[PDB]
Amino acid sequence: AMLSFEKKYRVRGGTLIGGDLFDFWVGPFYVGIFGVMTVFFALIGIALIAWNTALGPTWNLWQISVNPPDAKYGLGFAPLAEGGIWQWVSICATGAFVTWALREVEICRKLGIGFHVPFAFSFAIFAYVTLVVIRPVLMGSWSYGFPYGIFTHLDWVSNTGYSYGQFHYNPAHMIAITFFFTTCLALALHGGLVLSALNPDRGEPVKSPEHENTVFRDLVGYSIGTIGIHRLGLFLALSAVFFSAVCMIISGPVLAEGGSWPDWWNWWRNLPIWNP
Amino acid sequence: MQPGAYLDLAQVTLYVFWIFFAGLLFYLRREDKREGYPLVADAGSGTRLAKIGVPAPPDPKTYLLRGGATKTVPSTSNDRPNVALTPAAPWPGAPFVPTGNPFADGVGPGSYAQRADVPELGLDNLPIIVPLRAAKGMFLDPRDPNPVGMPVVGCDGVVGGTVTEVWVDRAEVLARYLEVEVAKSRKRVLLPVPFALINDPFGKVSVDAIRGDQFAGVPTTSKGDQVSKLEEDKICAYYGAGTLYATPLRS
Amino acid sequence: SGLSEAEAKEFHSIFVTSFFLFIVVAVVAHILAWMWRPWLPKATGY
Amino acid sequence: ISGLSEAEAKEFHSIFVTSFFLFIVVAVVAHILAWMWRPWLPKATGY
Amino acid sequence: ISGLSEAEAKEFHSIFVTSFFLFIVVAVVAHILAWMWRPWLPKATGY
Amino acid sequence: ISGLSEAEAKEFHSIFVTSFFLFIVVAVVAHILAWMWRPWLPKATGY
Amino acid sequence: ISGLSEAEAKEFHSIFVTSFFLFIVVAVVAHILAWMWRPWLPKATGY
Amino acid sequence: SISGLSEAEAKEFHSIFVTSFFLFIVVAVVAHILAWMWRPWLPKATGY
Amino acid sequence: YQNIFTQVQVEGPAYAGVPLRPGSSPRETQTTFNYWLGKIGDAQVGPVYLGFTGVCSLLCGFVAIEIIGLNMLASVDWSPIEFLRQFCWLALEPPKPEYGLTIPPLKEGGWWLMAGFFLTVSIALWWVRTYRRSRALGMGTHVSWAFASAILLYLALGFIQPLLMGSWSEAPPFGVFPHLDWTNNFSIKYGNLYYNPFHCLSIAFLYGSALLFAMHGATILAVSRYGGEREIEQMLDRGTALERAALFWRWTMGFNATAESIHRWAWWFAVLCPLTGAIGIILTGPVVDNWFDWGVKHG
Amino acid sequence: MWRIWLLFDPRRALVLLFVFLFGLAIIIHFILLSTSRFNWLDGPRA
Amino acid sequence: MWRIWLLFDPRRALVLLFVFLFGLAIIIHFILLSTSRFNWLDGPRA
Amino acid sequence: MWRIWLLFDPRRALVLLFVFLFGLAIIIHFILLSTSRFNWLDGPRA
Amino acid sequence: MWRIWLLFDPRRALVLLFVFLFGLAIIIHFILLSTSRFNWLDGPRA
Amino acid sequence: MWRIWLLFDPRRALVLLFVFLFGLAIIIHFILLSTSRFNWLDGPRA
Amino acid sequence: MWRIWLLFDPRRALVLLFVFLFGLAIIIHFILLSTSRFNWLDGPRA
Ligand code: BCL
Ligand code: BCL
Ligand SMILES: CC[C@H]1c2cc3[nH]c4c(c3C)C(=O)[C@H](C(=O)OC)c4c3nc(cc4[nH]c(cc(n2)[C@@H]1C)c(C(C)=O)c4C)[C@@H](C)[C@@H]3CCC(=O)OC/C=C(\C)CCC[C@@H](C)CCC[C@@H](C)CCCC(C)C
Ligand SMILES: CCCCCCCCCCCCO[C@@H]1O[C@H](CO)[C@@H](O[C@H]2O[C@H](CO)[C@@H](O)[C@H](O)[C@H]2O)[C@H](O)[C@H]1O
Ligand SMILES: CCCCCCCCCCCCO[C@@H]1O[C@H](CO)[C@@H](O[C@H]2O[C@H](CO)[C@@H](O)[C@H](O)[C@H]2O)[C@H](O)[C@H]1O
Ligand SMILES: [Fe+3]
Repeated sequence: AMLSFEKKYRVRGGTLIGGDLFDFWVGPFYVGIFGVMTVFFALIGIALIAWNTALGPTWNLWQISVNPPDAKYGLGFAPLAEGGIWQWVSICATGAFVTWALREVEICRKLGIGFHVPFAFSFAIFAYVTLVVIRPVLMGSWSYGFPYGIFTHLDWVSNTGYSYGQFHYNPAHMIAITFFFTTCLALALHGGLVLSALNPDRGEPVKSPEHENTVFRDLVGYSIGTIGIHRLGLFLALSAVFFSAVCMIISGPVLAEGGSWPDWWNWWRNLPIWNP
Repeated sequence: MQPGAYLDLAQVTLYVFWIFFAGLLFYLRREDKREGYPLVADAGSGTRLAKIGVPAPPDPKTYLLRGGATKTVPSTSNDRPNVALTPAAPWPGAPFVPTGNPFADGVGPGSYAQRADVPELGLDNLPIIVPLRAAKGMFLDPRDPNPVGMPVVGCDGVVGGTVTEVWVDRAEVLARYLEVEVAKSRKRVLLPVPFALINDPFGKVSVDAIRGDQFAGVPTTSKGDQVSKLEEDKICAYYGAGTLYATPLRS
Repeated sequence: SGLSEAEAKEFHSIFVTSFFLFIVVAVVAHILAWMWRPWLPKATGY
Repeated sequence: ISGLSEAEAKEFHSIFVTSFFLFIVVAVVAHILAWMWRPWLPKATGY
Repeated sequence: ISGLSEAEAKEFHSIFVTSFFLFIVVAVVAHILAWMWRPWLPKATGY
Repeated sequence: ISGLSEAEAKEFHSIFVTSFFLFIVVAVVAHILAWMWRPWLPKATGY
Repeated sequence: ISGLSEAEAKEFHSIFVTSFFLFIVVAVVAHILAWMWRPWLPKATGY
Repeated sequence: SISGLSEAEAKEFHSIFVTSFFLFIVVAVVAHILAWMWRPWLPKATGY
Repeated sequence: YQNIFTQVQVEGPAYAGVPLRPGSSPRETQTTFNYWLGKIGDAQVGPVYLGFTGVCSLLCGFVAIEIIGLNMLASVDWSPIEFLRQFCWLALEPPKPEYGLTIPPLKEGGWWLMAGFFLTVSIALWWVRTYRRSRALGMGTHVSWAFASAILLYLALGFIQPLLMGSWSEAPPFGVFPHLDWTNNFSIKYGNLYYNPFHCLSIAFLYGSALLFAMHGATILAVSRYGGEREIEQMLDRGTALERAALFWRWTMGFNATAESIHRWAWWFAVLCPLTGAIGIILTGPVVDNWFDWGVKHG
Repeated sequence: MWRIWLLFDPRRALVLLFVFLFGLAIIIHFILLSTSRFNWLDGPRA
Repeated sequence: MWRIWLLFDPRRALVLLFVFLFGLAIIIHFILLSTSRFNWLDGPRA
Repeated sequence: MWRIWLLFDPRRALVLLFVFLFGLAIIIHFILLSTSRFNWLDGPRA
Repeated sequence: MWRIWLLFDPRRALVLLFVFLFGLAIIIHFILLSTSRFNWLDGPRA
Repeated sequence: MWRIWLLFDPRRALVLLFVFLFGLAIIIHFILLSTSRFNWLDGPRA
Repeated sequence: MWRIWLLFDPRRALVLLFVFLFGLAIIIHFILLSTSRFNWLDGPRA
């Protein structure tokens, strides 16, 4: 079915590949060629995860884990029962994410709007690819990718962080955390501001963007405006993710694996301004 | 439960949260259904009973406006339900084909909503989108280029007209529209700033959505120094139609 | 964007003529620096 | 360009040069006195 | 340009330089006292 | 021009100076008392 | 004349001085009592 | 900075405020008498 | 072209703002225009209304900051050189464990306690200021209740969990790297905070707020050519921009929000991040002392 | 002294007075309850 | 003397003065209460 | 010297002067209290 | 010489000068305080 | 005349010059004060 | 004669270039100080 206003927009055309073969909707969802491909990749991946779990000890959802290959295989294809399932789930996942971004591009073209959403999703895709492809390749073996498990990839994060002393002292990581915390702050501020203007105090009319500008001024000191806030939010989230990716690229390929991020900062303490 | 029991305060708190969060997701998904409902059933579906979904849409919400006025959402009068479209195939989910001219019909990327035919009044009960000749005290800040005077050119390289005036938003100092004296019919049409490259690439401002002659067909505003919400959607929709239906033979 | 055109051409014409003299004074500095301590030793040493 | 003209920058730059020169000369006096207190730039043997 | 004409400019500058000089001379007597309490600038081996 | 008169500035200045001066005399009594409780500025060897 | 009249100024100032003085007297009594409970300002060797 | 009426409320407001402040102070004084009968404070320099 | 920057920026008079209810004071009159601010957003830099609560909030906060800074200067023998050298490593450390919840000596956590008291009073006064600035314009208080969640996490970190543990020594220090080390040692001392479920939920809601604000910013910039950034007007009178946004998300993932309910989603994700965080912190130590053991007990 | 009510708004003065008094009472009760001599619940330590 | 009120608002200066005095009093009481000599509640430590 | 007030509005000037003087007094009291010789509370150490 | 003030606002230039001078005085005093020889409180060390 | 003042308003291209000169003088004094030879306060170590 | 500064406003680009040049000179000087052979202060170690 359609929203009460949707029929105007469900027009033909705007696809990238395939013509009108897949130019249709299934309920709410637009399909396109990339929608078929995305469901294909997602389902092959989920079935490989289920099979890897069937080979494993437990079905416990928290303990399910698809582990990367042993370091003995380096950057080569591992046997399916000794890490190859991880590589194939990774290929299926990157395929799913890419075809999902492309389906979003097709929807953008069909609606006649900008491509900001697929572009922004490409940043999360890039962070994932950094984690499972770029960083283990730079470090020489697929064993550096994280295991696909709800609580085993947390163990991977813990071990990876503690292998560099304390990961908090990673500078790009500090920048990324600052960006994430500011993104959460700005999301709360923006949501609350719009909800305050739309749902005012009792007996009050719905407030205007001028009131929003005034209260934003009184809080943050100045005003960015209705388009500035969405720009700033996009920028904050994207830069958080980009600096997370940089953070991961510089630890292991650049700073040695058994290195120390706390000790890297001694370059400042050891400046000739104050060292001797 | 007791120190040795399998049940403990942490997981009880977690299940309390799971209940609260399921309730909150239901509430949020319910708030999401204040526009666009009930659903329009497609081909091969019985239309006797309404399609709504598992969180049913809430009761219509009533907003109070400044001048004692009142707006109840959903805005069902904005839907434009029946338009100039025909199904490209009899099965459900098939796309539609514009029967006529999608620039005039307002279909596809060229669709608009039946908004109120009245301008936005902002705060001092005056239209906020006005020509600079009507908003005294504001100025284009010559730090950036000045659009006025530059003749606007289509997408196929044909000059469409000349930029005559810059329309700005009050209380949010921002240029929203360029007024364009059309080529040779003595008519002024609006051009949304995001649909124009006002940079002076060579000498002029360029719009790649429609071609040069199509500037004659841009929906004109009824007044001269104020534009209504309906005309705003109509103009932005005329320009959005070109993103799919113009492609001005530039191959 | 940026600025006007003749502005840009004079910006280049002054930018390069300051960059050149900066390199000149850097070179005359390195000369007597090397006089004080010659760098770039051989695998033998200094 | 910002919001000034050549009316001021014709000799504003002149007084800037005079002040900068007074700075440089008093600084070289300071350096001479500092060298008299302690010379720097030793030779690889030491001081 | 600041919202000041020439007359107040010069007389303000006169007050500025005179109070600046009074500040300098009291700082100088302060340094004389501080030196009498403890001289700085030792020789190459110390005090 | 500080949105303020000239003789009014005379008056405010007179009151400011007398307040400043009573402050400084209270502070001087304070420092005499503090020195009598505990002197500072020791010798190079200590107290 | 920023805000207040001239008679209200005198009246407010009178009440202000009386209240400030009463506060100071109460505080002085409090400090006499506090000293009688614990003297501060020890000798340089402690209490 | 006048704000509110003058001796149309200020005097009766001051009357009510003073009597309430006084009731508060009296209750507090009784509370402190009882607290000193329970536990004295202000010990000697060596403790209690 | 896309709306990451403004091509043509118009400039006009300074806006004094909406008149307030008869319960406030005359605001400042700075109202200056910065060019780059207008490049990325709006250009006005005022006028900041600073009333009683704002001024007392800044006074208490700067008392706390002065205490912290003077303690970091004293801990380094007042050397500004050594202060610049060691700055990120300096901190006003919390009280020692031997003192419990008493007022310890100044050099053993008394200064920390006073700085924490004054910082808490500053933050509560700033919260009251947000509440009044919203309700003095007739608006809702959603921003204030979003701020209250961050305040609840901050109180749990510095006050509530130290209370329930019976010792101020549990609380963070006032320093950059030292408070990072406190975070690390807190995770290490109480098992492994990855097995705190409310920690997992707080991370879920932080990632989700980043995801949601990327999605929403990108969506509004994508339909900004149709007037999408005027969200209040698009909610009161739905235009084609918000229709296109709703349709993008409905065709992408099967469901969409409205112009107002998307901001409810945003508010609730951003608020649930520190709410679940505060719960997970209050549970860590008074209730659960080893989170990995708890996770093994469950999964 | 009643003249103070020409300066202060009685409403906001009264709300500030109440919040202030309650905060002071809470602070003092907490300080006493954290000490050993004046803890009236479970009494002294040791 | 009394003319300090022709330019300063009593409603403003007076409330700022009261806030300042209470903050200073709290700080002093806290400093005394942290020391062992001037603690009046569990007075001397050790 | 009175002309200093012809361009400095006595309100801002005097309020920031008071803030600065109080800040300096606090800093000096804190420094003295940190030293062991001039610690008028708790006396000298050892 | 004197022409400066036509370009710099004294209301701001003088404030910045005073903040800078106070900051420099504080820095120098603290540097002396950190030394063992020029410390005038607690005097020398060891 | 030099039109770098035309690109850079001396109202800001002179306060930045001064903050930079101050930073540089501070850095050089700190460097000298950290050396054992050029320290003029507790001058030579060892 | 090259004219291309139309994307980077020469003020921002130039101030960033200058801060980079200054940072670079600082880096090189500090590296030289860190060495033993090229240390014009405190001379060569051991
Ligand atoms: C030695 C310790 C003694 C003791 C010695 C004393 C002494 C001495 C005194 C008191 C006094 C009081 N004691 Mg006692 N008291 C003790 C034990 C207690 C216990 C207890 C559970 O054991 C309680 C509840 C109390 C309570 C009280 C109050 C009746 C009174 C404090 C006045 C006040 O709060 O002003 C507050 C006044 C108001 C008007 C506040 C009004 C409420 C405002 C509006 C709150 C604002 C909103 C608020 C912040 C919202 C909170 C929401 C939260 C999020 C939940 N005492 C122990 C046994 N007690 C004092 C007294 O009697 O004064 C008359 C007093 O002098
Ligand atoms: C080794 C470190 C541990 C770890 C130890 C902790 C500890 C301890 C905590 C967290 C907390 C969090 N962790 Mg963790 N965390 C780990 C790994 C992660 C990873 C990861 C990828 O591995 C991520 C994404 C996170 C993310 C998170 C957040 C979801 C959560 C912080 C919520 C928040 O928004 O605070 C931001 C908001 C605040 C900090 C409060 C707001 C502050 C106030 C309101 C503002 C005052 C400003 C003031 C006025 C300014 C002037 C002050 C003066 C200058 C001093 N952690 C590992 C396992 N983590 C916090 C939490 O809630 O978890 C339950 C927490 O306490
Ligand atoms: C939804 C949860 C998120 C959130 C929300 C949130 N924060 C908020 C608000 C909201 C809704 C406000 O309304 C309020 C505000 O005014 O925002 C502009 C605020 C605020 N959150 C702030 C900070 C802040 N929020 C943080 C986190 C979060 N805030 C969460 C992620 C953090 C982190 C991650 O550490 C910080 C540091 C302030 C900007 C402001 C509250 C200001 C305040 O209480 O001021 C008290 C006054 C003083 C202490 C005096 C000195 C003031 C200056 C020191 C201000 C400096 C601000 C900032 C640059 C500090 C950064 C850290 C420093 C160590 C450098
Ligand atoms: C029509 C389609 C035809 C498809 C043809 C297939 C082409 C071959 C696909 C590329 C496969 C290369 O496969 C893999 O490549 C890497 C990248 O260098 C090789 O090289 C790697 O060797 C070792 C591990 O083996 C790593 O530690 C090392 O860092 C890397 O050089 C691997 O040893 C090899 O196993
Ligand atoms: C502002 C936020 C809301 C207001 C504060 C919220 C909490 C209010 C109620 C606090 C109740 C006191 O809570 C109670 O604290 C005491 C001491 O403080 C703890 O008592 C114990 O804690 C631990 C237990 O190992 C030890 O330090 C010690 O044996 C003892 O102090 C209790 O375990 C806790 O239950
Ligand atoms: Fe928004």
